[PDB]
Amino acid sequence: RFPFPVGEPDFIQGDEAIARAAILAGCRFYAGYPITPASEIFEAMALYMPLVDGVVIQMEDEIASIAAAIGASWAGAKAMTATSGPGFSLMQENIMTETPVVIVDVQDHSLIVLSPSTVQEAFDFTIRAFNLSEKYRTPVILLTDAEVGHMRERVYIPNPDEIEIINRK
Repeated sequence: RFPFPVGEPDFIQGDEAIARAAILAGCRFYAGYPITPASEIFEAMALYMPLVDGVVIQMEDEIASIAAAIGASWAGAKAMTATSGPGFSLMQENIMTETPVVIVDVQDHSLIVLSPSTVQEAFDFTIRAFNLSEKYRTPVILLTDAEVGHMRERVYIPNPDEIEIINRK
């Protein structure tokens, strides 16, 4: 079923952990532009999404990528987008409404925010971020950096049946 190994350990980087988690969590829509070298997530999603009947939409403008993930979500998809540096602040106003979405930000509010510091946390916090956005019908921010994204660690990648997924009411 899945295009990457599951139900066993693998020695992977933080970005790859994010991608695998997002997909295992049921994400089928991703909108973004390359943000390499700061992140390798676009390319992993470009590879994996077609293999699970999901969608990667490529859009330079940060405003467009978030707006696209919002429309997909309202249309019933588990959706995410990824931005870097200044790009997050451009999304600030789009980010009420009660739309479930995960926004990966690389590098005063009342948003739910998870900030992984290890590869294991990049995995687990990504799953938790989808579960929270569905549970509370709201945007959840996964706040990461290029250091975490490129760290390598051996982590157990669970089988689907081992992972608790919450879906929106």
